[PDB]
Amino acid sequence: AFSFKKLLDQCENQELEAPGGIATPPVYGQLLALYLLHNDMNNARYLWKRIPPAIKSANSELGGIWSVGQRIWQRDFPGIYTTINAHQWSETVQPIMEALRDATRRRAFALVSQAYTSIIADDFAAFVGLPVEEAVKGILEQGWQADSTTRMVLPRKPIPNEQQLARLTDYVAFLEN
Amino acid sequence: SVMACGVTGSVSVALHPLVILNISDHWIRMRSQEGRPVQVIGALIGKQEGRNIEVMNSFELLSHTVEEKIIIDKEYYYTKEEQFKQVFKELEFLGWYTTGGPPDPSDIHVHKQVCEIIESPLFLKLNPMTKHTDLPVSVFESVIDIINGEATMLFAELTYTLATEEAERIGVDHVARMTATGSGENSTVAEHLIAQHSAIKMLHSRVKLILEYVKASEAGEVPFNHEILREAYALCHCLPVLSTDKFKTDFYDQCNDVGLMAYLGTITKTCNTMNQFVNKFNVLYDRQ
Amino acid sequence: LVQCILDNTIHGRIDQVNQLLELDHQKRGGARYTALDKWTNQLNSLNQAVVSKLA
Amino acid sequence: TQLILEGLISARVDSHSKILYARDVDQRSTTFEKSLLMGKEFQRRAKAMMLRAAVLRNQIHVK
Amino acid sequence: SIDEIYKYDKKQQQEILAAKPWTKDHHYFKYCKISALALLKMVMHARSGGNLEVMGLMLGKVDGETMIIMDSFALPVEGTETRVNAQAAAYEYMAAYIENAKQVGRLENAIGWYHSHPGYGCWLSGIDVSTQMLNQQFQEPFVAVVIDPTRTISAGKVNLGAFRTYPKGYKPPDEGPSEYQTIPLNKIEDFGVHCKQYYALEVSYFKSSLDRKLLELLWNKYWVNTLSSSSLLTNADYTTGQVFDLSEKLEQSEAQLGRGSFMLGLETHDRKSEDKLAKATRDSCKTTIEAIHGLMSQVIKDKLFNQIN
Amino acid sequence: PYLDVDMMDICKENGAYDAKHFLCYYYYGGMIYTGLKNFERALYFYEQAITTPAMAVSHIMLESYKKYILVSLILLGKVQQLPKYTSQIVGRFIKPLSNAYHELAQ
Amino acid sequence: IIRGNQLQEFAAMLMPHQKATTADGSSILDRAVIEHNLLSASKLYNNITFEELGALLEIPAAKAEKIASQMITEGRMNGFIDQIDGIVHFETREALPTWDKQIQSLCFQVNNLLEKISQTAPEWTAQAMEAQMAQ
Amino acid sequence: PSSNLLEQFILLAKGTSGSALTALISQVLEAPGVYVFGELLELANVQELAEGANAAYLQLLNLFAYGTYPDYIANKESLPELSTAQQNKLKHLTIVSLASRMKCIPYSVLLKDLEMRNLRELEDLIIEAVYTDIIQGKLDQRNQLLEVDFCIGRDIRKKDINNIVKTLHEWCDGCEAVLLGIEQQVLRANQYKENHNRTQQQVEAEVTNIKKTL
Amino acid sequence: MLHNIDQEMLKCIELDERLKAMDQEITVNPQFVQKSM
Ligand SMILES: [Zn+2]
Repeated sequence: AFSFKKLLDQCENQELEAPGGIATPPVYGQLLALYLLHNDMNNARYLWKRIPPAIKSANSELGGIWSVGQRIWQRDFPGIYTTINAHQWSETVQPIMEALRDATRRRAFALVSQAYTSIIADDFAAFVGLPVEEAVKGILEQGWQADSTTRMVLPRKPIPNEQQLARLTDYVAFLEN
Repeated sequence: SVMACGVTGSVSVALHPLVILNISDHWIRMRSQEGRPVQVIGALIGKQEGRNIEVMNSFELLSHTVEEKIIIDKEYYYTKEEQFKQVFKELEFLGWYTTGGPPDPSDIHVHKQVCEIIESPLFLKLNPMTKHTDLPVSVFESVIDIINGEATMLFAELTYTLATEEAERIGVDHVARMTATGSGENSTVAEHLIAQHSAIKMLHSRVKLILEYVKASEAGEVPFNHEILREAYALCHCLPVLSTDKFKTDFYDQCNDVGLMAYLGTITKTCNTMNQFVNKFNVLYDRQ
Repeated sequence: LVQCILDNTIHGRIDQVNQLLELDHQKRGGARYTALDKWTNQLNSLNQAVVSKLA
Repeated sequence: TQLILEGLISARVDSHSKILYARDVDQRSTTFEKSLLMGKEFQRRAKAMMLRAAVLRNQIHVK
Repeated sequence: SIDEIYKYDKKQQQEILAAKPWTKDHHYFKYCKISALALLKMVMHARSGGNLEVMGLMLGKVDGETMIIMDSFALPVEGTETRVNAQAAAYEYMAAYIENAKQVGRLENAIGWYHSHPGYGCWLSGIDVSTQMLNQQFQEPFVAVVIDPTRTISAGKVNLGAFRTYPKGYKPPDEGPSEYQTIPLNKIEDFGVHCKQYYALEVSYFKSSLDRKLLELLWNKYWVNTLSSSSLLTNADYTTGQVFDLSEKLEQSEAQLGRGSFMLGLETHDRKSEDKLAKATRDSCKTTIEAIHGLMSQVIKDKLFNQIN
Repeated sequence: PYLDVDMMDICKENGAYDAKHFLCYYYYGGMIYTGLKNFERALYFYEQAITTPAMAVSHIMLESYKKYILVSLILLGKVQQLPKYTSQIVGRFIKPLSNAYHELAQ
Repeated sequence: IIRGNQLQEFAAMLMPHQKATTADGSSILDRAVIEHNLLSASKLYNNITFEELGALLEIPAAKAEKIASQMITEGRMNGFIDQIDGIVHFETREALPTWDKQIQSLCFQVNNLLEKISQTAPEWTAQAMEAQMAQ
Repeated sequence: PSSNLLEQFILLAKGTSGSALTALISQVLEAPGVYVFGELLELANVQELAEGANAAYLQLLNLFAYGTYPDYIANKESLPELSTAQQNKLKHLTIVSLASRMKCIPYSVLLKDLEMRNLRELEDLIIEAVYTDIIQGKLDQRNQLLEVDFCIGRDIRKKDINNIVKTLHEWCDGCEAVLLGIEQQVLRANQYKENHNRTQQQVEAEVTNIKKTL
Repeated sequence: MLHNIDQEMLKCIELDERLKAMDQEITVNPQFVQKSM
């Protein structure tokens, strides 16, 4: 995460300092995939609109990443997972693509835990993009409740003294003057 | 040596904050008038009931230095006594006060004159140049001891208390609250923090005494003072006052409430500065 | 019970589903925060109006 | 629902079991929320008035 | 220099008394500085036996627009003023005290009079207005100080109101503090009738040596126990009353400001309305800093005792 | 970064600072904030742009007013009333002009 | 807390039965015993259930709740009764009064200890004076 | 009168011992009032018993001084059989240790650490302990918690002294840290006052310079 | 929430300091001084 943020900052700086005004295709791909990782859909869409069509035509991987981003925008998790695992990502894109996969998994897990008191097993499996039974065992080891008769899943929803004293002193000093 | 050894207090002395304030005012004004902290001399008045002496008020006496001796204007003292008779009669003369450190061979003569005036005078000395946290006020009585075959008057320290009323308590508490406030605002939290600093120091000194006693008991002393060290250990086990979710709930509840009140106070101060800025700006360039 | 609550004699309310009478204990004894909040908003809006008019 | 929209009923409609629950909100939670909103608005208006002094001290206007 | 104010310059006082700058301006004297000694003595006299109506003289000096009170003392009152005024054997006592002080050191002369108002507020009644007007005739300057012993318990603190009268016929140009005080039904009538015939001075206490002495003594003997809960301010009658009073003061300020926008060229309104805004803000700030100090002592002690180790 | 900071000192540009630049800056900043889904700051910038005292009509000003209407509809669900701190002929001529956005708001 | 064994001697003493002219109100002896038992419960028990309170008082839960309500009505026992859960909340001193008294008791016990060492061991006081003078 | 009886037993132990000393220990453990046994442990005759053949009574006394009820239950064979008073006193000591360690005692801990099968018996023992001025506190039956405001301490002769010294040192270090923190804040307040003062004479100097200019 | 309140504080304190700085700058203006003198 922290390394990904540093890489995103470096790529943004490189884009801002591009000599000919056009960054290398690896930099653009890293920028787009890292924007997808942080769920920053607006920035990813604007960057895709900024990219000239020449790069898109010469690099179908960029088009695949944009299709994955569009799937993320529509939030169709089964389609998102299918599209991510369908296109081969280069050595500079595969690890960050898997990080995006993990982030999507965690996001869907949290959304199901929060919004869904009860959810169908098939619906949960589609949301997590994983088969039903091992998802059931994974949520059972997660301390959740599952009903086998109705195939319903019941998720379980889950300043130091020095800083204070400095704030208290700033209370008096502001009011002292 | 003008101090008696092995002599215990025979009477109980009660002192009021008014006497301390009068002594302080006399010392401060005499310092301001004549440079160095010139020694002051005054008199003590109040009510005496048998062996219970209550010093409620104090006033000043005129003194002159002749032949390197302080001569109290006892005629002035009697004139002012009759003057006080016109305002308060229940108050009777009890003794005299002065400022300084340990008794000097000049206060003995003054106390001799005051004992020549009345039956049993009280001697009080205040130390305005003290450095410890204790009260620099001591009350001494007149005792006659046979030193080298000659009767020499000595001073015996009295274990005096400090008595006050509800009225004086409230008034002095108000004056303390005023001293919290500064000129515009000279020092407001400084006195507050020193006030808690003294309280923590008082408790810190008590902990040192207990810690030293345990260390001595480990080597010598009584191997076990019984109910004391047993209880001392119990108070080290009661030291971590266990807090539950509700207490931290309420503690954070109180902090947020007044913290919001503190935020409101800052906003009120800020808008007044903005209002002053707007008023000055409307005259700087703007018309109407 | 309904008649008593209508007469303001009872500081409580009725849960008919469970055959229940729940009384508001009102043990907080506050309502000072309500006065503080009204004082806060009225004068801050007063300050905003004054600043806008003076500028 | 219409009465709640207009007011003077102070209620919540639990349409699951069809039970009408009265609303009794704590004053402090509402007070803190709107006090924070006031402070944000006060800061925003502080910025705006602060901005206004810029165009007048530096004589900024449409010619 | 903390002790500089204690220096008495007789020639300088004579020069000021010969100059009489107060004759050039009826609002000349604006500040009243009171020694911790004089405050304590006047509050102690005022408290006396519960709620006694008593009075005395104040010794001090003048410095620019500031009146300085250094000391105070009382006068004999046989049979609780059985004669006219609270004086009886007053002249004799006063002169004796003056000469005695001149000898023992005190060279400060009469600067004013103080008296107490047990549980009715700090203000000047018709009698006190006439007294301070006569105190503006003889003894050119003079200031009327009013104390509240029963409000030192009720309000908890209470200020020692310092006042000066306007000469007969003279109108305050615009002076309007709009300060609210709770006055009993049998006293509010007279209060409202003579309230504009005088003005209030700003009372201030130079951080000297007598003041910090008392603060130490109390917090080293009686207030040495800094527990007592931590907030007697929790009882929401004093803060809430100050909060409600602050709300009313600014509400009236807006009502005057709204009506003052139609009148173009009313300078008096501007000064007074801004004066109200300033005074109201300070009252809130002083209340705010008091509560902040309350929690600061709370936090340091509470954090220590509970989870030190 | 540089838009999240309040910049309360306008430069005269030695008298060459035309308030057209002020209007352009506020309109473009509001558009940028709208692009980043920061509707509150976009609405604030649009409101500040509207309140600029101008004696003539400009297309940038009209577009700022229209975007203000759109952002007010998005965020608060209604058109926020223009302050009595006010402006000049700007509002007087815009209100007739931007009638379609007022119909959309209605 | 009062058991049923002190009843006999007091009843014998009263008026070879009960004081005044008998009692027959379940004995005034037992009325006072139950009242003082509920007082002692209010001293310790922050809250109590109906069955456990009845077992403590050796009476049916209905009798216990009725007597508790009667005592609360007369102002002799503070608290309130919830009939759903069967829990009578005798006393709840928020969080500040409980904390203040504990600190005050802690400080008082510190002062009691310090006095005990000074009195029972004057040599410690001499050692304390020597220790404070050395540092 | 517990202290006087304990002192009398101490004086007697300086002389008669052996079988008589075991009888005295049994009387101590059976007589109510003695909540502290550190006075007896330091007597030289206790050490004589330590080198003496008899050790069951000495182990019982050692467990009463340091151990708790579960230790006695585990040592039910090596210790002399207790009476009702001895068992009640040991349970009181265990509750005292629990309260001293942690103030709000859940009922589960009380049932587990004291072999309490019936909660009514637990209530009876708790009220008996409180009424004999051993522990002061309040009971929360709805939450099944035992809030203890104050409790007595235990014996300290051999190994707890180091913990006490460590606890005292931590308290001393904590007090010094707060004292240093208060001093730093006071210095900061003085600096703010100086900065506020420094801003002041600059204004008057700015004012006076213009007055001289005009 | 306490941290957020303290964060708004530091913005207000800095805002007040900037307001005071301008007010001092206003006092430097001769026009205010000419009316004052
Ligand atoms: Zn009067």
